[PDB]
This record gives sequence, C-alpha cells and structure tokens, in this order.
Amino acid sequence: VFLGFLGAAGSTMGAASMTLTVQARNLLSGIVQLKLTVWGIKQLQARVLAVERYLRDQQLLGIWGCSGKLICCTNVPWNSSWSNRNLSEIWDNMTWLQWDKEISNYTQIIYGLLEESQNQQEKNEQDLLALD
Amino acid sequence: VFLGFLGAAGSTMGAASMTLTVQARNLLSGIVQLKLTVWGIKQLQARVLAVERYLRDQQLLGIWGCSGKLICCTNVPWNSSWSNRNLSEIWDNMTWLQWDKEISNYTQIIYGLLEESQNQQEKNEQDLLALD
Amino acid sequence: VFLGFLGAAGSTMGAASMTLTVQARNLLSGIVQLKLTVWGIKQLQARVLAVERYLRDQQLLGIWGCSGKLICCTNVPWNSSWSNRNLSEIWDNMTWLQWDKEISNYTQIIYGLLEESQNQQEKNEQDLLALD
Amino acid sequence: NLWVTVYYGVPVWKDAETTLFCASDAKAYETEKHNVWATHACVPTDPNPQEIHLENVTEEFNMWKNNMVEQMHTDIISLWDQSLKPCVKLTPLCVTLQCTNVTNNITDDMRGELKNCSFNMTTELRDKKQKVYSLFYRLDVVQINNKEYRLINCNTSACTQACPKVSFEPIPIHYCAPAGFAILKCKDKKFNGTGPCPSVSTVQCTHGIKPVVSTQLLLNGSLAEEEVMIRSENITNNAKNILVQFNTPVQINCTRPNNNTRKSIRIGPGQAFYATGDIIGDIRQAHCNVSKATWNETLGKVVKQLRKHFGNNTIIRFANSSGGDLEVTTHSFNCGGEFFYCNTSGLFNSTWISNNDSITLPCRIKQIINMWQRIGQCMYAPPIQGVIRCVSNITGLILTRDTNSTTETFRPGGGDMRDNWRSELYKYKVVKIEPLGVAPTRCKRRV
Amino acid sequence: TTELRDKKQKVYSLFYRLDVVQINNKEYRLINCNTSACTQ
Repeated sequence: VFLGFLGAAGSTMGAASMTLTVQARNLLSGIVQLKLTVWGIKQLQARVLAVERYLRDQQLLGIWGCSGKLICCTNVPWNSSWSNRNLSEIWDNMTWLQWDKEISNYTQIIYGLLEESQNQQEKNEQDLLALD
Repeated sequence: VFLGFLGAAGSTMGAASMTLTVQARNLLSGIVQLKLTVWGIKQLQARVLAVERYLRDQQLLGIWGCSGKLICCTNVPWNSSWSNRNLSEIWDNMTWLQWDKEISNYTQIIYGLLEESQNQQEKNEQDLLALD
Repeated sequence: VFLGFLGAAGSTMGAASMTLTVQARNLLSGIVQLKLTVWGIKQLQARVLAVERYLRDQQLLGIWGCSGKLICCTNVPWNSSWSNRNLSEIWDNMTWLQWDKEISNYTQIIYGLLEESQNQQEKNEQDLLALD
Repeated sequence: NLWVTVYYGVPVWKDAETTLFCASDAKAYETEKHNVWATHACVPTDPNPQEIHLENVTEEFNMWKNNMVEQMHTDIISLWDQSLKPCVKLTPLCVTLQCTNVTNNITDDMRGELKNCSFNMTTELRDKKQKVYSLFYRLDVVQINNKEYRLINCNTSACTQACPKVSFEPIPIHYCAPAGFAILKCKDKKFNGTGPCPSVSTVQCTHGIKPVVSTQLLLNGSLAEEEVMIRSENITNNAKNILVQFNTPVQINCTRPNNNTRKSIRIGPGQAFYATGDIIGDIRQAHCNVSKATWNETLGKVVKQLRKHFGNNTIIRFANSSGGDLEVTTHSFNCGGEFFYCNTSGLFNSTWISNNDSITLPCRIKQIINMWQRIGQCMYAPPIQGVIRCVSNITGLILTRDTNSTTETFRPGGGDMRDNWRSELYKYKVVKIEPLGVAPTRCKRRV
Repeated sequence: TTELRDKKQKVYSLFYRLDVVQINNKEYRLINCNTSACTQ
C-alpha cells in the first residue's frame, strides 16, 4: 500500500523497511525546474547542496560493496557493546528514530569496519580464486 | 561500423539498438571547457541543466533494478492494450520515433509497474532465500 | 596501515594498489562547506569543476563494464607494442608515474578497445543465452 | 601471459593550474572593524593543518613559472577595488586651491612641505557655501600655470576616499587547492629557484602569508635557513633581478612625530570628508631608525653569496636607484594607513674589496597614491589622527645588477609586486592528481 | 564646461539638421533631450 513520503516514519524498523523506496526517490527528488536577484543564487546553492548531500553518502555505499542498496548484508559481526538488545526488542519494538538515539554513539566506530574489513578481504581472495 | 551521433536514428528499432552507446556518450557529453557578462550565467545554467537532465532519468534506471543499462529485461508482462502489434510489425518495421508516437500515451502507466512490481517483489523474497 | 592521501605515491605499482581507496575518497572530497565578491563565484566554479572532473571519467568506468572500480579485468588482450616489459620489470620495479611516462602514448588507442570490444560482445551473447 | 588490470587511487600527478581559494584562521575574523582588508568572506582554517613528509619522492620546482603568484596578485587587486567602491568619492575636491607657506619654527628646517590652503567648498545646505581650509603635502598638489594649486590626481583620473573604518593591516592568508589537486612543499633548505628537491613533503594548505606591499625592501616575510639565499631567473643576465632572503630579522623602526587633528568637513550631501586639521607636537621630519652594525653584518653575509656566483677576486659596490618615478626611486610602504617614501641611500651606500650605531632614513608622506603601477584611478588616504610609529622586520632585498672584469654595482628596485608574492610562494607548487591508471598483471577474469 | 569646475569655454561643433531642432543666429536643441538621455 502506498503510504506517501515518510509514511512509515511512525512505525517499527521492521515495518518501515517495507517502503524504503517511497522515501528514497525524494532524497534527491529532482525536477524543481535583471540578473542575480534574491533566490537567484539561493535556488542555485540549494539545488547544488542537494546533489552533494546525496552523493557524499551514496559513495560510501559504493565503497561498502553493495550498490544494490536500501538493504544488504556484510561479513562484519555485531559487537555486543553496541546496545545489547534482542531482535524482538529491536526490530519488533522500536522505531528508526529511537534506534539512532542509541546507536548514533558508535557511528564512526562501526563505519570503520564497514569502510574496511570485508572490502579489504573479500578481494585478494578472489584474485587468488582466479589463479585457476 | 561507427555511424556517428544519432547515426542510426533513421532505422528500425532493432537496427538502432546496435549502436545505443554512440548516442549514450553525448547524452551528457562533458568537456565543454568584467564579471557576469552575457553567457556568464548562461553557460552556467545550461551546463547545470545538462547534469540534472541526465540524472533525473538515470535514477529511474537505478530504481528499476538494472543499472547495467541501454537494455535490460523485467518481470512485468506487456498489456495488449498498449498498441497490439506483432514483433515483426514493431521491431523489424518501425523506428523509435514512430514507436513513441503511439506508446507515449501509456508512459506514466507503464512506469507505474516498472517503478514497482518487481522492485517490490524480487526483494523480501531474497531475504527469505537468505534464511538458510 | 593507514598512510595518508597519496601516501603510497612513492612506491611500486603493485605496492600502491594496496591503498587506492585512501586516494579515491579525496578525488571528489566533498565537504568544503555585499554579493558576488571575489571568491563569490570562484568557490562556485571550482566546486563545480570538481564534480565534472570526477564524473567525466567515472562514466567511462560505467561504460567499461566494471563499476565496482579501483580494479577490474577485461577480455581485451594486451598488445606487445605497448611497452614490452615483463611483470617483474613492470609491477615490482616501477611507479605509476613512471608507468604513465611510457604508456601515455597509447592512451586513446587502448581506450578504443576498452570503450568497445567487450562491451559490444559480452552483450547480444547474453541475450542469446537467455533464449532458453 | 599478462593482462590489462585497472587501478584507481594511483598516487600520481601532473603539473597543472587551477583556481585556488583562501583560508584565514578564526581570530583574524574577530578583528571585525567592518571587514578589515578584503577578508571576512573566507573559509576558516583547520585547527590542525596536516602535512606529510614524502620519502623517496623528488621532483622539479620552478618559482619563475609558478602561476600561483599571478592569481594571488590579481586577487589582491580585485579585493582592493571592492573595498573602495562603497566608499566616498572625492570628485568635488577638484578645484583651484589658494595656498600659502606655513611658518614652521623659524628659520626653516622642516622646509614647510605642507601648505594651508583655503577655498569656498560646497556643504549640505544646497544654497549657501562656506569658506574652509585644510593642509596638503606639496607632493599631493601642484601649482597651476597666495598662488593657485591643484590636486595632482585631477589631471589623470578621479580619486576616492578610503573609508575611515577599513584598515590596511596585512593579515596572514592561507591558500588551498580543490579536491583532486595537491599542495606540494619542499622542505629543502637549499634551493636555486628551480630544480629537483631531495626532500619533498605535502600539505593541506599553505602557511599564513601576509599581503605586505612594499618596494626595494621586503617586510615581515619568512626567514631562510642555513645561509643567505640568492635567487634569480638568470644571474648572468642584468636585465633580470635578484631576490635576497635573510636569515635573521633586521629591525627597522619608523616614526611620524605629529600629533595632528582631523578637521573633518561635511562636504555632502550626506557623505563626509576627512581633511587635515592642525599639526602640533614635535615638528620633525618622519624617519626610520636602523641598527647600523646589524645592517653591516647582514650585508656582509649577502656579499659572501655574491662572491660565491661572481668569483673570489671581484669587487662589490652598493648604491641607490637610477632615479625617476618616486614610487620606484624610494622605499614605499604602508604603516597604519599612512604611506611612507624613504631615502634608502642611507642604507645602500657601501662597498666590499676583492676577497649605537644607527642610521636615520629621511621619509616623506603622501596622501594621493597609485597602486601596483595602475593608472586610470587613484586613492586618497585619510590623515590618521595622532602620532604614528611602528616597527617591522626586514626579511629580504629586491636588487638589480648594473669594463666588466672586476667591479660590479648593485641597487634596489621593485615596481612589479608579483615579485613580493613570488618571494614566498616559491616554496609551493600545485599539481593535478590522476586517480586512474593501468598495469600488466597475471590475471584472466572469469564469469 | 571643461574640467576646471569654475569657468566655461566657448567652443563650436557641427551637427546635422536631422539631429537638432529649432527651439520656439537661432536657438536649437538636441532632438533626444525631449525624450531621454543620450550616451556616447
């Protein structure tokens, strides 16, 4: 069922995952459509910042070997120190906003392993499988 | 054989598909290379509009799980109401311009299912195949 | 070991390949963060040129069926006329700068086959494998 | 057999020019005072500027083709103009002046130098005028045909009053390159002006460089290591010039002992003009104080270098300029908004063979000046109220090379202020990174 | 008027009768001055 932009924002993370694309589209949006003038360089600046805003994180997903995004798995195990809750305590009983409230503390820390571990090791390995 | 930009424009859709890349390159083109001044914000505006023009549709191909574009298949069946012709009546006897002349009537309608159906269902499914 | 931006620049091509991502990130960089004024359209112009500079070549990697870049193989054989050296004479005894010094002579020539051969043939073929 | 393998993030680059942009700490923005200099609209610097020495990396440095200088030069010029446009134009000052000598303490040591003129000037009351007076240096005015005089600028172009709020204090500016471009910096204490550097590093951005405008003498620059540095595009070619960088700061202390007032006159409508009030206090000519033994010592160190590029049996003489345009003839510099012109004959007068004490340098004050040899416009300095005195570090020389088998004569020059920027930016160069590369590798790629 | 903002200077010049018009030797006027300003 089509809900609308951010229509699942007020639901559990499990439920919300159903309709991530409905949001995804408008994360970059597009369209929009005497010189200078007020707004003359503001629509300019804003529309630029939108593009940068998008790609800055998209590239990270490019690095984190997935690309086929919205959702993908890794080979990095979850450290229990990063909010030790059960799946039903998390996915079936918590919104994404509530999730960030806690996990935001380890953002860069988790990014470290995502930015690396697998990306490093998945490769080499493959080159070695290409030996024969 | 290299024909040139839009060199196959005057041929059947089947024939034209041979050299889609020759066109693809120049869809975004690139290169190009007292303040303000006429042209001062026109080359600016134009070059911007080129980038937007491109990505606006490229993102759609990103959503429509293909990415490896120019050509890809889907799991959406063709509704016979959308110009009921035979393949030889279409692909071997019609240009792309002639094609659009008709099919343009159902553009957004077809986009509906492309934007969705498969993109929705292909997934979930996979997550379920990941159960074991 | 984290070396830093261009930290492996002064090493053999084999060694340097270890840490291509450390460079990759800052190839586009991002961040950065009375009207007009000096710098008023210079930061503008520069930041634009950065985006173009990036994508112009990124699209080529899009065309050259890889996308998962930094490194990928092709089905184009190396012509011996393009600096006939051994692997140990190349990869274990030469920097990237030294490499370009020679191979730069055949840049567009090699691009020809990269831009084409495989991209052309890999496809069609697949469509034919889809027959059944 | 080997195959074509694609690599990305390759540490290579080509010498290339792009558009640089500034950076300026965060305390420099706290000086406020309605935008001092052309800087406010500038990205704050990082609290931790990064660098990295690069081992095994060597390459060429060419300060004489370094286009960083050209950009900086024209950028500073642009800033200058932008800071003046919103200020008061002095077009209605272009009138016949009725002037007379000023009876300084008899008999006459000061030589006057200023004339107390008077004339009927327009005011806000657009109906009736009023007679006013003001002081002007005889370097600013010229006799027409008491006697009649004229503001010198009026025969060449209009003149604009610099705002009383804006200052001219040089502020350290950092330059940064956009992503994909690198700032390279050699740390080699030795440098001929061009060639390979055994010790190359790289930085995010450049060190703070103050945009100090001066001729002949270089002020508040950076210091050289080891010995005195001699750099020239072509030492043997006397159509070129010589850059000398010092090892030790040479103190110079310059003073204007005149507690003068500012009889501002409301030459509206609305806009106000700052005329010269009265001059009181220690009526002495402005001058500079130089430590003589220090000058002699350093000069000697310079001559040592010269010996090293001309021979162990030649004679070195120092003299003043060829004369001509005051701007080139004398040493010009800004202190606190005031423009000084000093007779450096007191410095550049020596000689060396084959193998306190202090110096007083007479100076003059001008109020109408022309920047960067540019004609077509001029700027009026407002008189600065009170006694003006300051001190700075002489950090280098702009020298020129003058029956050629022994004695050679050298003298101070300047004019082209790109020289000043280049005297610092020689430590830097900009290159364009090329992330994409390929190489032969034993690998055949499967489906 | 010249640069010397004080005294004028009697000068002369030629103008086509297509450019000027009689007011009311005789008095004439630059035709543009009844419609707008003019730039060299």
